[PDB]
Amino acid sequence: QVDRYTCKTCPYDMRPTENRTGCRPIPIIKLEWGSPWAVLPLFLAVVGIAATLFVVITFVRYNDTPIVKASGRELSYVLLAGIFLCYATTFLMIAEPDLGTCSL
Amino acid sequence: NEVKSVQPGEVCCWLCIPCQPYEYRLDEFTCADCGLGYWPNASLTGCFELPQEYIRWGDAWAVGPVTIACLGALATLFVLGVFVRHNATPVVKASGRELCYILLGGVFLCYCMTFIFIAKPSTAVCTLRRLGLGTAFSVCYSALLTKTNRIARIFFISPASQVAICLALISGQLLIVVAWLVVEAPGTGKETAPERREVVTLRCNHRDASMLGSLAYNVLLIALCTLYAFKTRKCPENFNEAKFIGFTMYTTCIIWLAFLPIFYVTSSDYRVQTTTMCVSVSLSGSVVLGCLFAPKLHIILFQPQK
Amino acid sequence: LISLQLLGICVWFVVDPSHSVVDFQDQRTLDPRFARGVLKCDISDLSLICLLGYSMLLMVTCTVYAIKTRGVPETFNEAKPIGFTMYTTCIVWLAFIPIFFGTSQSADKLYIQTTTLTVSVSLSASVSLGMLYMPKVYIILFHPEQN
Ligand SMILES: O=C(Nc1cc(Cl)cc(Cl)c1)[C@H]1CCCC[C@H]1C(=O)O
Repeated sequence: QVDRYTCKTCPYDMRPTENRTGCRPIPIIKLEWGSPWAVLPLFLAVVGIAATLFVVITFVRYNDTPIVKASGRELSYVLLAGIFLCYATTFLMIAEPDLGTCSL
Repeated sequence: NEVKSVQPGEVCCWLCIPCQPYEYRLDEFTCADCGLGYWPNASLTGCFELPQEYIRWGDAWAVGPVTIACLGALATLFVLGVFVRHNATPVVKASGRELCYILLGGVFLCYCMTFIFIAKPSTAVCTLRRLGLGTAFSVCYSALLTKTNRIARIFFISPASQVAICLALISGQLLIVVAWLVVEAPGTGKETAPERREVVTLRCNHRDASMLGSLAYNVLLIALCTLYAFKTRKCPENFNEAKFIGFTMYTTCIIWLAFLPIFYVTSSDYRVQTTTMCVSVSLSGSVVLGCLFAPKLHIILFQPQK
Repeated sequence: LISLQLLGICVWFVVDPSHSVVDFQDQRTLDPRFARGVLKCDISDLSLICLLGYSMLLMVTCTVYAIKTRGVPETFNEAKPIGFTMYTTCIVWLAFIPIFFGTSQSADKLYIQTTTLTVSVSLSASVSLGMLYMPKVYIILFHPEQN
């Protein structure tokens, strides 16, 4: 501390500096989108969303050929929308924790 | 537990300060300390050795791997016994004997590798680990590569020539592990860190993540065996034993692709790394067995007329 | 079959207040001056384990019924792709367990958990989407095999 006569810890969340500056703010790390550590989930999620939308629009425009019949139709659309949501979970995780994001 | 802090000063009046809890008392006026991995004497009269820690035979982190290893070893013993004393059928006799018994031998060696792994690591058990964790996979994937090479050729071939192919593929891994043992001497396993003198382990002294190099050859084996298992998917052999080989190769590749990074990341912690080693070896053996010999075993037990 | 899950999450939404906090900064000893707090979105791991165990049991039932569907003929049978998906998902959701729980002793860059989750999830999805629908689009878009 700046205490000349009896030195003491700076509190939690507030870094020291044994110089004239006094204690200082601790750096706070977030999973910001600019991080190289988030580009892998970003890329995987975006390619998964693209694939899911492609399969959705393929069934939607081929909704009558016997192989989409064999796929069970709308139960398969429920499955594939579930995959879409499971992908969007990744987009939701990398965002700032905030309050609503942690709930979702 | 305390030393007289010095101040010659005006008069010989001392202060008292307790030593660093890992620093003992060899002089009344100054503490003393010894190397990392060590500890102070109770009366602080010298250096003392903290007792070595390792994954023990009966601890909670080895019970699971040892159980899966023993169950798989017994299953492999049963499989080989059936394939030996009930081999008269063409499903085994015309697609087996010692060739494709190499598969069962490799599976048995893989299963016993978990037994080998959870033991006293300071001694030559390091050498056994370094040789075997490679050779056990080498046997299985080399014999699988021999099978898929033959099927691709029919898609020289002879029983002794198939044995020679397997032996040469094995000798490659044997030579690479011999070269590694030349690079790094085995044994002398112990170490700790600046952090503590209160936590010590007998982790093997071979450099961390080096054994992946020994596994590189195995990876190459997979990288070939999958490819040929692809190219030979159209040919129905005895009970169409091709689709099964492709299934086995895909499952083994799936296991490997996650197992390698898992080891590399978990190398920070010895417990999880060793448990992962045992679980991955057991899983590879189990998937090889239940993807290749499971259909043949079903045919020769539940359809004996074939 | 989703009801028990829904109940589940609501139960967590009354058992766990779902509050975010700046992590108390023992991720590194603050004495070495360059110490960090990773602002962890504090969701208890027990809820994650419970939800994933529910999905594991659900997929075990899926595998059981896929095995029982062995005798289904022609295009209505997809037991083998389903089994492949289940094997891949089990391997994924096991390779997840040691990094997220075991490696988490490594205090440095604890947010490797986040990726270890997200990547794993989007891989499992990339399997269920792939091995179940790519061998179903490849025809409709390439092969006019059927009327
Ligand atoms: O796994 C995590 N979050 C989480 C995500 C989902 Cl989708 C579900 C649940 Cl139960 C938890 C990590 C990464 C985010 C903050 C810190 C850590 C945590 O354990 O909360």
